[PDB]
Amino acid sequence: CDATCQFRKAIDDCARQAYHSSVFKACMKQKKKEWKAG
Amino acid sequence: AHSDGIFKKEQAMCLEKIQRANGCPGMWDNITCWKPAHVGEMVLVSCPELFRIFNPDQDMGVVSRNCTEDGWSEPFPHYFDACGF
Repeated sequence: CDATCQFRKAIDDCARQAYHSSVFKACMKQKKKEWKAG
Repeated sequence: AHSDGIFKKEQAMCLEKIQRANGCPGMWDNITCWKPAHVGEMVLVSCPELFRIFNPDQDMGVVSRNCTEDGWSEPFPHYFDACGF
């Protein structure tokens, strides 16, 4: 599951947690750090 | 937001026009529909349309791929670096 795979997964996971957009960006920021760390 | 369903609608929507268009094949990477391309040309796309609604005030995101003898290249930049935050 490559960079693009993880971004799509990130989108759908965050879009489901967040009900405000600034929550979305934060979860998305976190998903980028998980990606870089991995 | 029901993003996974919107993406899926778009994935079916995608296969619909790849077949009309058809160098590199028309492709769906699970984020963007890539209109098939000749070797040596560069296709730009913008960030997924969802983001027009998620962060309205940001619209400079571009992602590129080259069509080479060896098929499509990686995204450049990666979707995380061009469409994440």
